[PDB]
Amino acid sequence: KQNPFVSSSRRKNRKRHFQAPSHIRRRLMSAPLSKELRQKYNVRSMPIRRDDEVQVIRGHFKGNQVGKVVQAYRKKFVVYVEKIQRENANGTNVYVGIHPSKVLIVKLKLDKDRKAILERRGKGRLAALGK
Amino acid sequence: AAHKSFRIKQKLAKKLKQNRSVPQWVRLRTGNTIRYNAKRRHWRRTKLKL
Amino acid sequence: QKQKENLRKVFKNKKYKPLDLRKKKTRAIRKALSPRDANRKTLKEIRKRSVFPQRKFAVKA
Amino acid sequence: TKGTTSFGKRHNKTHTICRRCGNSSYHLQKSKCSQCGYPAAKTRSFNWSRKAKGRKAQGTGRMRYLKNLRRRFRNGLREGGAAKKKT
Amino acid sequence: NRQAYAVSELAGHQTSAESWGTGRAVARIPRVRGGGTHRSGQGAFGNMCRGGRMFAPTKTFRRWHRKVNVNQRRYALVSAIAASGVPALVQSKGHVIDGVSEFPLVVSDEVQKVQKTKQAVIFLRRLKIWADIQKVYKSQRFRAGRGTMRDRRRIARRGPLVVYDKDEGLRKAFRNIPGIETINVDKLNLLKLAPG
Amino acid sequence: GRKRPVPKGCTYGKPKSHGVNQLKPYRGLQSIAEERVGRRLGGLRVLNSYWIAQDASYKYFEVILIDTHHSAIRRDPKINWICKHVHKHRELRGLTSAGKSSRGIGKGYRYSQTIGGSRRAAWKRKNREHMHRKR
RNA sequence: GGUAUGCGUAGAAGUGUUUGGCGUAAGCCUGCAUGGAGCUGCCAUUGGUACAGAUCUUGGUGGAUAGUAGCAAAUAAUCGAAUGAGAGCCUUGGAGGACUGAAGUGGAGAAGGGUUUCGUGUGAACAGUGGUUGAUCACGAGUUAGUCGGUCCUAAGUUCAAGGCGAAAGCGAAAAUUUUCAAGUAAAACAUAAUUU
RNA sequence: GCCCGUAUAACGUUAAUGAUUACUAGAUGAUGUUUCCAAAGAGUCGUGUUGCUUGAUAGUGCAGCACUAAGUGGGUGGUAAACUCCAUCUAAAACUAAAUAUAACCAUGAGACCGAUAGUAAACAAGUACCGUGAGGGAAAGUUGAAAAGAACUCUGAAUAG
RNA sequence: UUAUAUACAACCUCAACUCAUAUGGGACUACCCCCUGAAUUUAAGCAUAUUAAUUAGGGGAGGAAAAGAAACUAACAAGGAUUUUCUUAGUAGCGGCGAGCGAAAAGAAAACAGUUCAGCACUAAGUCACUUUGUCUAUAUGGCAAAUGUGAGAUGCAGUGUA
RNA sequence: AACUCUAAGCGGUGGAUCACUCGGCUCAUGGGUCGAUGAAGAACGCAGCAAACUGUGCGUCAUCGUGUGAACUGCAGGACACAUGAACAUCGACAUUUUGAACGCAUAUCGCAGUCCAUGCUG
RNA sequence: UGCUUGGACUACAUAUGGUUGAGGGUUGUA
Repeated sequence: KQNPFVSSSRRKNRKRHFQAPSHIRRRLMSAPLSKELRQKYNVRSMPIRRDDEVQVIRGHFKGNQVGKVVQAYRKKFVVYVEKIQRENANGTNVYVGIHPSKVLIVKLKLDKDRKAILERRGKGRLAALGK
Repeated sequence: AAHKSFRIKQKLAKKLKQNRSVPQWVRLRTGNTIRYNAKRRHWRRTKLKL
Repeated sequence: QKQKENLRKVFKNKKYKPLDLRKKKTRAIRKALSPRDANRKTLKEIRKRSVFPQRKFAVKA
Repeated sequence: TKGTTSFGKRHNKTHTICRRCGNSSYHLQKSKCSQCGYPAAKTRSFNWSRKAKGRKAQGTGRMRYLKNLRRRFRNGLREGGAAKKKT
Repeated sequence: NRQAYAVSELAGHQTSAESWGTGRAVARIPRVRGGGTHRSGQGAFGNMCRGGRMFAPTKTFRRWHRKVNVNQRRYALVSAIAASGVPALVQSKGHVIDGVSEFPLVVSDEVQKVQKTKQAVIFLRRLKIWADIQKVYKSQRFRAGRGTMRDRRRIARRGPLVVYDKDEGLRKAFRNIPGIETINVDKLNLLKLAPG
Repeated sequence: GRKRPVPKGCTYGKPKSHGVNQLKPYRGLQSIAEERVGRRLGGLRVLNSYWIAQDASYKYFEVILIDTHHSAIRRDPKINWICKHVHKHRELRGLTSAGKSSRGIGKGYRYSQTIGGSRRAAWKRKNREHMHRKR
């Protein structure tokens, strides 16, 4: 658009999203926070975590549910939820994957590191409210 | 046979230890393209010579 | 590491340095005229850089 | 004389594996590697087999130190300095 | 601004066909050499084949730009200015104008100093053409081809133009509305004015 | 002279190309006699040359080599010019006394090709067609 | 590139068609049935632009035959028992007929093969017929040395120290000329002594 | 406006602009005038002549051979030869960042390009399966749906099956 | 110091060293550099021409390479280092005067940067490099003196001086 | 009903059409990076269940520091030694079997040495 | 001493010193 050093080509901007590396995915598996949580810290977006709480909004079930997560299958661009299950005819269920950009965060774990990411996101939007 | 040499004893393990089939679970990766092998040696339909 | 780090402190303060401890950088700037030693300007070229210096003016009306 | 009556009389190996090679090319008797040049001190290459060069060219596999060089000189050949924690 | 494109002057001719040929009632096209490997012959080297060169292809010096004249250019510029006004045929090539108050419209020079363009659609909404550019948001679409792999996704009908005399913030302000593509006076490049 | 290496009854192709037993080389001996130092001596550069004498079975020159990394010669900067990397082995690349003169170098109009860089880098310069951006 | 407030998961491209129609004709328009994500009309331009053909390239597939051609050299196999979903075999083990004839279809060695040798387990291609065993796979093990031998010696010969020549690579080469180009030798001053090409 | 991004920009690290201080190294001119000395590249120039080669022709240069230089000289002035001059340069010594070349190698974007019989020989476990002993020749093969939810269990056969 | 009868000291050519201490063949190649130099083709055939001072050609470099500070031009109301582009120009001549080849100062544009050697007179080797011992520090084949410890250096080192 | 002729339905061999493309080639701006301290290419040895491609070198699918800040995953099993870093990428630390330009004489032979200390047994 | 087990070593062309030098080469002091 203005700076020539970022492309737009269809191979090129799928080059660096499918076959991007295996820690940059956590920079890409983000989900929207809850609307009430947009006032405690007033930041839009955050990446999900492997033992946090996230909520379906736009999937098969449309969502009214609290739920934890077993793991973040970062090859498969996806995140499980420990109530969405479906069995085979054999009687064995798994967690049908639901991508981060269709789900909603309600509760994080605020550890020592995970608090420090909030303050890094703290003033950065608020600095852009000055102009 | 029977008067080989210490290349052709060690060369002949590598053209022996490569004569298994597919690893017998690894067709459950992501994007499994491996049905059965490319280098797969019989010994009368395929020669060695290199 | 301490088997390495003890060597290079006691192999300080010599010339004819250990081979495996001699700054493995490149090829095309090791063996060609070291840069403290390849700016050694000559006498009849440091007298024409003494008394008529570059003066930072603007020749304009 | 050449139909099939010479296919049982061709057993003696007359092209063994050479040292810095892997491709059977050393002609035992004349002691000369064919694809390269074992007793010659030069990878005998040519400017008319463009396709074959694409198998013995700079960048056909390992390139151990060459790969390292690319990165080292991109940082500025910074050596002996080690990093520090970020502040 | 045509770019270059070519098939790379080798291609097909990584080869050594020479003609195991005529006759054993397989055709004349020269034939790939030794084999064991589904390449004896199976035919390189000849433009009706599988792998062989396609017909004598684009040697990448062509008359690939074209050169114009100095007088016909501005004669085509002055025959675009005079297609701004006489406002009949600028309704008959799109651009619905049923609220604009002057043709050819000339605005006050105060509006060169607008800052945030949300305050500048207010300028256009108070020039009765914001419902015109609402035609453009309809017609953004997808290219017919083969647009959608070589990145040219699609476009829409370029809407209104606004010449600024001397820039203040406008070129950095207007650029976001789909269609408005502005200009300094002293350039007046052609095909921003009269597209196609 | 120099006899052309084809065996025993000479070249095929054309009668523009038969004659052997009088064919003459191009680079003079005073620039061959520095290749026959520069490769047998793997260590040193080449500076100039001068003849001494001549008799019928050799002409035979001298070579004034220069050392390259005697730790004196880095700090001797009136002859510092030759131990940059681009001047080493100046017997092949033709920038000794005779090897300069061998390739046809000066200016002007007894030398007018060679002018396009070196020598017959003329005869890749002038046949270089400029199919423009805008003709 | 311009354009039609262009249709598009309330079915867009091609695919069929015993729905219907327009042209002189190339070609469209249209209905139904698949199908699952993108497409055309006017007017400016234009590129590697429409195929029955080239003893045309490549990939399916016919008739003959999809059961015809022929699987005919090496004397020649046989009843009964197994087991097997199922046996002219091979797969066995019971008989007992004849071959190979000791310059064998027999026992072990070379070159070349490269895991075939062995047990265990077996479904389909593999064994120009079958298949319960196989030189196929599956799955396991399996090659021990002071004396056997490579290793030392040298044979025709590779021309393979730098005397030489060649623009360089290198030389379809009895390199016999190359300060000492000596292996040295328990040795002695004062090139250790006649010695080694 | 779901998400990174992209937009102006802030954050941060490294250089990069050195006022001064120190140490080290050197320097008085140009200026006109005439007094005294103005030294200059030696088998090379150049002619003959042979042989490639040139736009170069009674010669372009580059070469092997024979020759063998002069000091107010040597070349050079596109017709050879003296002969009169004139003009302009001073042979055989030596170095320098630039504006120029880039199918390489390394990170980078771009469009009137191709859509798996096309495009690099290969979109993928293509210089691999593979044949020739060799030099080397080199093909075939991309695209289940949103999710693997891959078809439990029952019946039949000895089974994959149905 | 040599009837070829001894020492020692130099010199001169010249060795040998598991001495010290250090430099180089190689990989790639598009571009570049000095090399060697062919052929179908065109002339309706072909032999000088052409393909071409060209593909292998391989020995050499680099982020530049070579050139470059004129033994040039031009002959004019003069110009003035080297390289690439536009034009000079498909014109001048070379040509089986066949096919076909083929430049050039001069005109304008980018960039611009000029100067050490040799050799009179330059007029106390006033030179240079190792060594060891410290100064000063630094991943320096390093900066200051010294013993003036060597040796190189008059068969000439240095300063000033150059078409 | 056999059979042969002909349309369509329908099943069947087939992979063409159209769509889709973690790729190709072309276009152009950027930067100097090639070894005697061991390059380039190969041979092998690799790991829990592993042939490859890719990664490496007895520290062998990764490696000190660094950065960012919780996983790779078919599965078992270890982690959560995030909180004093998962796993990545960066990458300066250290490492670099085997062979080349073979820096021992030397290769269809893992063969023959030679010097010197160290380290075990002769003794 | 000899064995086996580690290491370091031990190319050639070659430049400037270092050491020991070789010469009816050239003199000099005897």
